[PDB]
Amino acid sequence: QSVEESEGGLFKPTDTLTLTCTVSGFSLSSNAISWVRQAPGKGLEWIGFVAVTGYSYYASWAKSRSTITRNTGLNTVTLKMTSLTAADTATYFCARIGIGIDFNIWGPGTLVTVSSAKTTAPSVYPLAPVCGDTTGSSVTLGCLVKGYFPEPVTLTWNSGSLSSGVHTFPAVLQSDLYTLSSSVTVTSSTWPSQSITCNVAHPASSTKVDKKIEPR
Amino acid sequence: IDMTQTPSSKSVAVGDTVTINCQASETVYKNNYLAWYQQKPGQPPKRLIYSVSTLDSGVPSRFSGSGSGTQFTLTISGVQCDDAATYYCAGYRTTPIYHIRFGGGTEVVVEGDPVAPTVLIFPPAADQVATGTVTIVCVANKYFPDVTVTWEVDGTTQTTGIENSKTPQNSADCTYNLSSTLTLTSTQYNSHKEYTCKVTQGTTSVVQSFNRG
Amino acid sequence: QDGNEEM
Repeated sequence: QSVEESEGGLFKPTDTLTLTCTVSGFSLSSNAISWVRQAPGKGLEWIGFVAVTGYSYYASWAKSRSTITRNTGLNTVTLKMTSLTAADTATYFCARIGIGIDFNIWGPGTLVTVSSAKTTAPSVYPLAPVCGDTTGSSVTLGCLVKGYFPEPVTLTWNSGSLSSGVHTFPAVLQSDLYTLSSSVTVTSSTWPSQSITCNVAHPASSTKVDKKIEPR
Repeated sequence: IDMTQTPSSKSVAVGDTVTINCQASETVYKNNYLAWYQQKPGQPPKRLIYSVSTLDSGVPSRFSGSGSGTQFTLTISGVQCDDAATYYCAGYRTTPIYHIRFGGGTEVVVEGDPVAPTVLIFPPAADQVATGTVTIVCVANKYFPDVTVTWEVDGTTQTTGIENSKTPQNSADCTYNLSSTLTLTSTQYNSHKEYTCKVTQGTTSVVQSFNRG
Repeated sequence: QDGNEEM
């Protein structure tokens, strides 16, 4: 059994948020589905749920703007929230929350950003070691993903065939733009003999960048 | 209802016992509709305990829950690096209207073996400078406890244009990794020679530099 | 939590 939130993304203030939760492998008609949100770096906030009866109940702060509906035939539960503001920026989860019952399942979440700022594709730069450097038993290379909006980006190395020794750091927000870096560490004899490329994708702008890391 | 979780954060050593308290402003449903969730960054919360004390499937036995009505406790007996996370209580109340309420969370930092960082610095890619700004990257790898990063340009400490990003704790050894960026105009970058990242852990500092050109 | 309990 699983649940999955539909795509969130970037919304302007005063827009309406509409998310779908699609249920698999269990019966929606007899399972209550909640919507829970989490602002970046903050705590979990229950928005409301549709009961096993098909009727919905809401946190008092959410009642005036929020509608939760279920469609048992389509196995969906829909969250509509009107009158968005920056305060509604969050990851939104749907879940069958098991507080006093055995069944509990949570979706992966989807990021909702509410901002007047514009979608911006990232600039991607290689991070190679210092010019001429031959110091160490291993070498760390990097990929700098600068100036994008909204989150997220995806970053792989060698199309995913380089997955060991990777650290992707959390993005930092400044002036409505994000910057992220990722590093990969390999042995001194691996690079630059072997080709190493970072693959960045920014879904919101339908852009991708491939950057092979070359010695300076 | 209100759900008041205490403490909001705690640092604990491997093997210690952690105690987290949750106080509801009214009784939860049937006095035992209270669950505990564990959340690591970028993941949905994972249920550990439900109905006050029932362990979820596969949850280690070092997690136990107790309480009733309005007062509840999560205990982690023998905390491990894999337990570094934020913990939430979650309660259900039917009156006057059905609702679920989460506590504010408890961030648990786990103290593993101390390890000093290794430091790498990355000069800007050659194609950055034409954009009018450059970003220099410093990485502090595999360390515990926390570090501070200082940037120096031609021997003078920088205070502006610096952003830091720290990874979650390693689930095996509790260590962090950190990325620090220094951002300058292209004119500033091309007007100075020595770029230095200094990573300080207590009373040890580890420094890596490079010269432009 | 089913949203139908006799409270």
